[PDB]
Amino acid sequence: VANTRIYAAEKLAKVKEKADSPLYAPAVKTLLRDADKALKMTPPSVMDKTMTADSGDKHDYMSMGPYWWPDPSKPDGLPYIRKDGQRNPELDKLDRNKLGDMSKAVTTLGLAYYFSGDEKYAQKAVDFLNVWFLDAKTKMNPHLTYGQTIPGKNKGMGRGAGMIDIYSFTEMIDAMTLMENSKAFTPKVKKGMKEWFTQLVEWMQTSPVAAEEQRAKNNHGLAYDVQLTAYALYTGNQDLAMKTIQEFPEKRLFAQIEPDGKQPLELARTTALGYTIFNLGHMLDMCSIASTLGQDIYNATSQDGRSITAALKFLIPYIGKPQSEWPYQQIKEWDKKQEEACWILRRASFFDPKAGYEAIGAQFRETPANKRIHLIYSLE
Ligand code: NA
Repeated sequence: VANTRIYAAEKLAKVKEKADSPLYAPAVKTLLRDADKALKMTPPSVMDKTMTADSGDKHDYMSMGPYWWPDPSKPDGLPYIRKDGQRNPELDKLDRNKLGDMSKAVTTLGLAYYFSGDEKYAQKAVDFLNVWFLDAKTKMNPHLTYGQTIPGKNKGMGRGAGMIDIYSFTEMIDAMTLMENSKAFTPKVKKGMKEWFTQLVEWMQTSPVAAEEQRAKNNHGLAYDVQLTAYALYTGNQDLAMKTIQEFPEKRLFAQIEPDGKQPLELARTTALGYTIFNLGHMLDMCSIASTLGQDIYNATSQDGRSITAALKFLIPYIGKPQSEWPYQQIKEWDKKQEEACWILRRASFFDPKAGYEAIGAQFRETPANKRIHLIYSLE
């Protein structure tokens, strides 16, 4: 059983034993196909962008606030203006999509190595990690001072919101763990990766840009805690992880969930169903991490009934009901988010099996048998 924090380690180990069973074989085959596609990809880096942040160092990560667009009423489009839920394709010019491609590839490859034992996949993953994190010529500095810059705003600086850009590192770390016994993922590679994340954690605890994210009242602030906890554990700082976990119900859950389960700061968005689910999934990621340390975040309940269960119970009636009945905005991705909701229910069922959540999810889910999520959130 591997030391995973986001992924349920014992379940995953059983799915691996049963990789060739009829239940898992289609998904394993698709996973190895995805890994074969990743073998073809040239590892990107923060050096690929044409622009450089206002530090003048190309090795600094730079991205753009995704919902910020040129203002047609202004001569040069500046300053940009916000269109909540509408992603400006200009963001592709900077580092965000390269980081995404890298993180997804390493995750795919590490999972492929875990399930198959084929060393080629771990060797490619280590190539991505060298290029992105460790090689002097191409590496990303371990900070997000210039995360989610916005043209014409914030005096060229990034902002706390940029922290969300790296949220997938929570999962990537589990994929690295899963590859540690590969030949390619050496003690030197491991040390380099732990040193990078140690520096990132130092920056997260000191920087004023990171502090902006820590103070955030919505999904950003909840996600900050999850990332801090996961990176603390990866770097051996169990005490910081424990502290962040113990403070999480009062700081995040009871602040952001109303007694009827509503998450008002998410429901006010143009993608209110999407953000309700985004935050619930991050809550469940914290529950998963916390469970590995014997901390029961899932059942944490305030005196007035705020809890993850309340938040789930708000959502459930809308699953399988048409958009007409959802009294908030959801400007895109309705069917996609309905499907995601069904997998929220699978994940919740791990913590509260008697609630009948999987039966509800199974009633409305149309997820093909070969999708990776069947492997990661199995019923083992
Ligand atoms: Na190794």
